[PDB]
Amino acid sequence: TGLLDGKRILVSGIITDSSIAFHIARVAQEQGAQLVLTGFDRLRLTQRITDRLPAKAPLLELDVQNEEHLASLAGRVTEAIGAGNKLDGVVHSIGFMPQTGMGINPFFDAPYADVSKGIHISAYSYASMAKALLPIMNPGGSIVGMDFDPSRAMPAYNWMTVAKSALESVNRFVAREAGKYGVRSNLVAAGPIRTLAMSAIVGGALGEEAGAQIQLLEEGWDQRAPIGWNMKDATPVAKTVCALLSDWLPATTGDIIYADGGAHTQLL
Amino acid sequence: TGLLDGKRILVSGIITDSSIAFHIARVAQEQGAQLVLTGFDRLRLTQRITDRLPAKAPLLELDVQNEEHLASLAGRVTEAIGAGNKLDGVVHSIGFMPQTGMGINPFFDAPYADVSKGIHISAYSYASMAKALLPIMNPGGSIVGMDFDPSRAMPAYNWMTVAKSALESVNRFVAREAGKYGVRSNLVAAGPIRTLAMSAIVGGALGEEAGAQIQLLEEGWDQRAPIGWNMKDATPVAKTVCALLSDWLPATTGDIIYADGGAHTQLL
Amino acid sequence: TGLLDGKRILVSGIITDSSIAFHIARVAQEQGAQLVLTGFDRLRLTQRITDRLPAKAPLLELDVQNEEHLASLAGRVTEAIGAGNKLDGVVHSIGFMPQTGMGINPFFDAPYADVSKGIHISAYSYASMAKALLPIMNPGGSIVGMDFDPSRAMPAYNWMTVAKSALESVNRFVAREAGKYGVRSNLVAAGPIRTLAMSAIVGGALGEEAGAQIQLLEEGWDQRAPIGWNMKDATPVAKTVCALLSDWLPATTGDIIYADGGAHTQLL
Amino acid sequence: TGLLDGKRILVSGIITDSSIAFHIARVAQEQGAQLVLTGFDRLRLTQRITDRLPAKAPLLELDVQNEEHLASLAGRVTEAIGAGNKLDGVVHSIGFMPQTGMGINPFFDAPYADVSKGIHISAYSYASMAKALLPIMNPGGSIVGMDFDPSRAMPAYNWMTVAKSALESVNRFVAREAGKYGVRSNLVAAGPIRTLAMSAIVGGALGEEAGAQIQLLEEGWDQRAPIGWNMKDATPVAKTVCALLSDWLPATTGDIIYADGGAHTQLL
Ligand SMILES: NC(=O)C1=CN([C@@H]2O[C@H](COP(=O)(O)OP(=O)(O)OC[C@H]3O[C@@H](n4cnc5c(N)ncnc54)[C@H](O)[C@@H]3O)[C@@H](O)[C@H]2O)C=CC1
Ligand SMILES: NC(=O)C1=CN([C@@H]2O[C@H](COP(=O)(O)OP(=O)(O)OC[C@H]3O[C@@H](n4cnc5c(N)ncnc54)[C@H](O)[C@@H]3O)[C@@H](O)[C@H]2O)C=CC1
Ligand SMILES: NC(=O)C1=CN([C@@H]2O[C@H](COP(=O)(O)OP(=O)(O)OC[C@H]3O[C@@H](n4cnc5c(N)ncnc54)[C@H](O)[C@@H]3O)[C@@H](O)[C@H]2O)C=CC1
Ligand SMILES: NC(=O)C1=CN([C@@H]2O[C@H](COP(=O)(O)OP(=O)(O)OC[C@H]3O[C@@H](n4cnc5c(N)ncnc54)[C@H](O)[C@@H]3O)[C@@H](O)[C@H]2O)C=CC1
Repeated sequence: TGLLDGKRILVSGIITDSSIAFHIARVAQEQGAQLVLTGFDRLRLTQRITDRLPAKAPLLELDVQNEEHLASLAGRVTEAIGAGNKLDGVVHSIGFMPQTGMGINPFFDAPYADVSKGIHISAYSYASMAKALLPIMNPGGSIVGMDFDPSRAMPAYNWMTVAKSALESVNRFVAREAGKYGVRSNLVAAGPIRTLAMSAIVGGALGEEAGAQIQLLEEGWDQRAPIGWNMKDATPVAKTVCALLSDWLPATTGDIIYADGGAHTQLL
Repeated sequence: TGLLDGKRILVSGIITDSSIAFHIARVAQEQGAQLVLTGFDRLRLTQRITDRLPAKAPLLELDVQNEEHLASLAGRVTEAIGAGNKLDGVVHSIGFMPQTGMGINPFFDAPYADVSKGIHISAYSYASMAKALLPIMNPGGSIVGMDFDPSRAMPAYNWMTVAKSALESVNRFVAREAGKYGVRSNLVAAGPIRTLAMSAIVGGALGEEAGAQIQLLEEGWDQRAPIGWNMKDATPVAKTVCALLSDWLPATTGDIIYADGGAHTQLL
Repeated sequence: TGLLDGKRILVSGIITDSSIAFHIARVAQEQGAQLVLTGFDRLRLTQRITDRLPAKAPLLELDVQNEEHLASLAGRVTEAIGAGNKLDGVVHSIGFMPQTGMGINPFFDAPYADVSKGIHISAYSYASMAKALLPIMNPGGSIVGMDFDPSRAMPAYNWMTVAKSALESVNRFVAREAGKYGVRSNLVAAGPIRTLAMSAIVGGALGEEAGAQIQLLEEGWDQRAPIGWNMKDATPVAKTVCALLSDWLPATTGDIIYADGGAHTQLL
Repeated sequence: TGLLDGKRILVSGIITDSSIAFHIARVAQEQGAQLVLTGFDRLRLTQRITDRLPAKAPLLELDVQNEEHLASLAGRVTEAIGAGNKLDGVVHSIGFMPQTGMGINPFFDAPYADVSKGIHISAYSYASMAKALLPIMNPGGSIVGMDFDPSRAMPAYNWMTVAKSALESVNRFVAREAGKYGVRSNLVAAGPIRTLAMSAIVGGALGEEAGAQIQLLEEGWDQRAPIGWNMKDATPVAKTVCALLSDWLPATTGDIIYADGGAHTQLL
C-alpha cells in the first residue's frame, strides 16, 4: 500500500520478537510487502514468533552454513511465491560469533575454527545468500544486510567486529555481482539494539567487564547521537532497511547506511 | 499522497530545469510535499522554470550571502506557508565557486577572496540556512544538502572539492544543532550530473584539459558504479533526497548518503 | 647526523615553547636538520623562544594572510639558506579561529568573516605556503601540516574542525601540485596537546561547558589510545612530523599520519 | 647504525627475492637491525634467497596455520636471539588466498573452506603472530603487517580484499593488546608490487580478464599517485615498514600507513 507495495521480500534472521529482523519484517508488511521468511535452528519458535507478524509469511529453513539449504533455497522460495514470481528484496539479518570470539575471552584466545564459523555466518553468508537469490530477483531489487560499524575497534565485540569488517567488504563485492541483475546490495549499520543476546551480554553472560564496556558503549552512543539513540527501539533500523528495500535509494549500492542516531558522525 | 505526503519543504537552488533542485522539487511534489522554493539572482527565470513543476510553489528570494535575506527568511516562509505552520524539510542545493577556484586555473592561483566566496555559498550557507530555518521546523524534520564526494582530490574541481569537504564537516555540526529540534541533517553525495554548468565545463569553459578530465571522471564513474551511473538523469538523486526528507531514514543524521551508483565503493 | 641530516627545513608556527612547532623544530635540529623559522605577530617573542632551540635558526616574518609576505617568502628563505640552496622540508604549524568560531559561542553565531579568517589561516595558507615554497624545494622534499582529525564533529572545536576538514582536502590538492616537484605533502593529525591556548580553553576561556567538554575529550582520548595519549608531551608528534620530513615515508603523500596514540582507531 | 640500530626484528614472509619482506629485511639490515626470519613451506629456498641479505639472519619455520609452530615460536626466537633478549619488531608479510577466491573465478563460487584458509593466513595470523610474539617484545616495540587497501572493491582481488578488510580490523584489536606491552601495531597499505605472483596474474594465471583488470589497476595507480607509483620497486614500502619499526612514529598504532604513492588520496 505504501513503501514496499507489491514487493516480495525474503527476510532472514527472525528468532525472537526482539530480533532486528522481526521489526524489519513487521515494518515491511505494514508497508505492503509480501514476505518469505527464513529461520535457522529453532524453526518451531520462529514460526510461533512470526505468527505475531501483521500477515502470514511462508517460513523456509536456511542454515547459511548448509550448502544443500542454499542450493535448494531459490527453488523453495519460488515454490513459496509461485512460479514466474521473483523477489524484489532480500534481508540478511544473520550473525553469530562463538563466545570465544567475544566479550571477556581474550581476543588472542579465540581459536581460528571459532572465528571462521563466525565469519562464515556473519560475513561470507551474505555473499552465499546473494548467490542463492540473485537468480530469482527482479531488476530494481535490493539486498540488505545488517552491519555494526567496525571502522574502529571496541571492547567485547572482538571478532564479531572483525566479522563485520569482512561483511562490509563482502557487501562491496556482492554489489558488483548484484548490479548485473539490476540489484542493489547495501548494509545497514545499526546502533546497539537490546536484543535478547545483547541484554544477556550487558547482564554479564560474556563476563562482567564486557558487560560493563557494552553498557558504556550504549550510553556513549545515545550521548553522541545528535538525535539520540534508543537501543530498545529497533523500529528506526527496520525503517532504514525498508528505505533500502524501496525505490527511494535507487543510486545506492555497495554501501552502508548508518541507522545509529548519527552517533558515528560525532566524536564526543 | 505517498512518500512526502503532508510534508512542507523548502527547496533552494532551482535555476534551470536541469538544476538538481528542479528534480528534487518535482519528485517531492509528486510525492505529496508542499513546497516553498528559494531562488538567488535570476528570480524571474526561476519562477518561469518552476512553472513547469507539477504544482505551484511560492518562490522566495534568498541570497545565502545576504544576511538580511537570512534574517527575514523564516518570517517570509511562515508568510508563505501560513502562521502556525512549520517546515518539515529543507533542501540546500546551493553551490558556487569562482572560476579561479576551478578547472584549468592552477589550484595555487585561486585568490583567497574567491575561495572564501565559494566556501561561503557552498559550505557555510548550509549552516546559515539551518540557522534561519530550524526555528520554523517541526520535530521529525530533515535538512538535506547536496554534496560531491570530496574524500579524494580530483582534477578540475579544485577548490569546490575543498568547499565540499568543508560542507561535510559543517553538516556534522548542523546535525548537532538540528537534533535539539528533533531535526536530521544529512548530505546527499551525488554522482556527476550534466547540469548546464557541467555540460559547459565538459565542453571546455574552464579549459580543455579540465573538460577532458571531467569527461574521464564521468566515464570512470559509470564504469565503476556497480549499477551504472547516468549523468543525464538527476532523478535517482532527487529520490534519494526525498528518501532523506521522509520518515524512512529516521536514525540517520550528520551523515552522507551516496547517490552515485555505488561508484565510491569501487576502486576500479 | 641522524634522521634529517643535511635537510634544510622551514618551520612555521613557533609562538611559545609549548607550540607544537617548537618541539618539531627542536627534534628536527636534534636530528641534523638546518632550520629557517617563520613567525607571525610576535616576532620578538618567537626569537626569544627560539633562542632555546638546540641551534640558531634564521627567523623570517610570515603572516600567511599577507600576500606580500608570501610573494617575498622564497627570496627571503633563499637569502637565509644561501643562493643555490633549497629547502627539503616545510612545516605548516599554523592555525587560528576567532573565538566566535569556537567553544561556547553557538556554532550558528560565528559570522562568516570570522570563519573565513580562520579557514584562511588554518586551511588555505597550507596551499599558499606550498605555492611560495615549492619553487625553492628539492626533489624528495616534504611539506607537513598539522591536523586535528575532523572526521567527526566534536564539542567546542566547532569551526576549527570545519577548518581542519578544509585543510585535509587542501592537502590532497597540494600533494597533486607538490608531486610535480618530487615533493610529498602530508598532514599529521595529532592528539590534543596542552598548548597555552588549549590550557586556557580547558580553564574556561571559551566558556565553562566548552572547557568541560575538551577536558572530557582529552580524557577519552588517552582512554581509547591503545598506547595512551600524553597531552603534555608534544614530542611523539614532533617525531612523527620528522618521520614525514625524512626519507622514511617516501611513498606517502596527500595523506594523514595520525599521531594520536591510536585513539582514532578505537571507538571506546 | 641508523634507523633501526640495535633493534631486533622478526621478519616473516620472504619466499623469493621479489617478496616485499625481502626488501623490508634488506632495508632493516641496512638500517642496523638484527633479524630473525621466518619462512613457511619452502625453507631451503627462503634460506638460499636470504643468503643475499646484507647480513645473516637465523631462519625459523612458521606455518601460521600450525598451532605447534606458534606455540613454540617465541622459545625458538629466544633461542635465536639469546636468552634475556627480546624483539623490538615484528613484520607480518604473509598472505594467501586460494585461486578460487581470486581473479576470474566468480566471487560467489569461492567455497568457504577456501576463503577461510585465506582469511586464516592473511588476517587471523596477524593476531596469532602477535599472540606468539608479544610476550617476547620490548616496550616501545612495533608490529607491522602488510595491507592492500580494501576500502573499495576491485576486480580480481575478490576474497583477498575481504581478507585485507578483516586484517585491518584485526590490526585495530591487536593494537589494543599490543599497547599493554608498550607495543604498536600498524599496517602498511602498499601499492601494487610486481611480486612473482603479481607478475603471474598480470600474465593471466588467474584468467585473462583478471590479468587485464590488474594491469589497468596498476596503470591507474601510478596515474593518480601524485608522486607516481613504481610497482617494480618494493623499496619505498620496505622503508615505510622500517619507519613504523622505528621510534619515529611513536604515537601511531592500530593504524594504516599508506605506501602507495598517495594513490588512495586521489580519485582520478
Ligand atoms: N543487536 C545489535 O545491537 C546489532 C545487531 N546487528 C546485526 O543485526 C543482525 C541481526 O541480529 P540481531 O537481530 O541483533 O540478533 P538475533 O539473534 O535476533 O538475530 C541473529 C539471527 O542470526 C541467525 N543465524 C545464526 N546462525 C545462523 C546460520 N548458521 N544460518 C542462518 N541463520 C543464522 C539466528 O538464528 C538469528 O535469527 C546481525 O547481523 C547482527 O550482527 C547490527 C548492529 C547492532
Ligand atoms: N552537477 C553535479 O554534477 C553535482 C552537483 N552537486 C551539488 O548539487 C548542488 C546543486 O547544484 P546543481 O544542481 O549541479 O547546479 P545549479 O547551478 O543548477 O544549482 C546551483 C544553485 O546554487 C545557487 N546559488 C549560487 N549562489 C547562490 C547564493 N549566493 N545564494 C543562493 N543560492 C545560490 C544557484 O542559483 C543555483 O540555483 C550544488 O551544491 C552542487 O555542488 C553535487 C554533486 C554533483
Ligand atoms: N594543540 C592541539 O591540541 C592541536 C593542535 N593542532 C594544530 O597544530 C598547529 C599548531 O598549533 P599549536 O602548536 O597547538 O598552537 P600555537 O598557538 O602554539 O601555534 C599556532 C601558530 O599559528 C600561528 N599563526 C596564527 N595566525 C597566523 C598568520 N596569520 N600567519 C602566520 N602564522 C599564524 C601562530 O602565531 C602560532 O605560532 C595548528 O595547526 C593546530 O591547529 C593539531 C592537533 C592538536
Ligand atoms: N604484491 C602486492 O602487490 C601487495 C602485497 N601486499 C601484501 O604483502 C604481503 C607479502 O606478500 P608479497 O611480498 O606480495 O608476496 P610473497 O608471495 O612474496 O609473500 C607472501 C608470503 O606469505 C607466506 N605464507 C603463505 N602462507 C603461509 C602460512 N600458512 N604460514 C606462513 N607464511 C605463509 C608465503 O610463504 C610468502 O612468503 C602479503 O600480505 C600481501 O598480501 C600488500 C599490498 C600489495
